[PDB]
Amino acid sequence: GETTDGVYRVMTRRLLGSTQVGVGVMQEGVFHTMWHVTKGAALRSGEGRLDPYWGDVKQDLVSYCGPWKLDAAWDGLSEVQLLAVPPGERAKNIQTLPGIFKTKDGDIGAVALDYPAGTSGSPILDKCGRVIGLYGNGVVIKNGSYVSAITQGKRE
Amino acid sequence: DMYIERAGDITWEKDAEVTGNSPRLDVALDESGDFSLVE
Ligand SMILES: O=C(Nc1ccc2c(c1)CNC2)c1cc(Cl)ccc1-n1ccnc1
Repeated sequence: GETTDGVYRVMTRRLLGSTQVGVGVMQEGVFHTMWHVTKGAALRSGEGRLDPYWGDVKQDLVSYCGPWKLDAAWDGLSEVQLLAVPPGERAKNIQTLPGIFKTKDGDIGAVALDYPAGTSGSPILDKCGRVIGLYGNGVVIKNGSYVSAITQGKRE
Repeated sequence: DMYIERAGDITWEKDAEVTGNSPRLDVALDESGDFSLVE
């Protein structure tokens, strides 16, 4: 069905009404989302079907129709935009300066914006509009708010 | 059965709402892809 580049909502009719479980990026004929959104299940796009191609539970990422295409990286200095797509609400860009997740295997950029779980998979962008990662996997801080990593896959 | 619906273009928007802080957090990532705080 629709394969035009852009941001899309991931919906399900299995629960009550139509519920938004996540978000994803269509780029170069490949649909990119977080693993926890679909759990690797097939997706529908109108009459067409999207089948999983690559995925990893630890990275929390999954690609459909082809390999992961997103390879822009946060420069470690500039503000970024979360192109937030919340359930039942219009897509909206939010500009923020990312924090840092310090891990035993290196540092990762992190965005401190609190959105509903159904916003998981919303792309994070650089000043050129390139997707530097997806929002939706992170930690719940002492306050109760969510701080998400800037999760980026690898382009083979 | 899951389905997708278009929500917009991927573009940087000048004069967008600037918010959010930049915390430095010590975290650990387990095999199930779940982050946790290290204190
Ligand atoms: O649940 C969320 N994210 C998630 C879920 C399941 C899994 C993972 C991440 C990675 N391994 C499996 C979540 C996402 C957002 Cl955007 C805001 C809050 C969230 N949240 C986490 C706790 N309570 C709420």
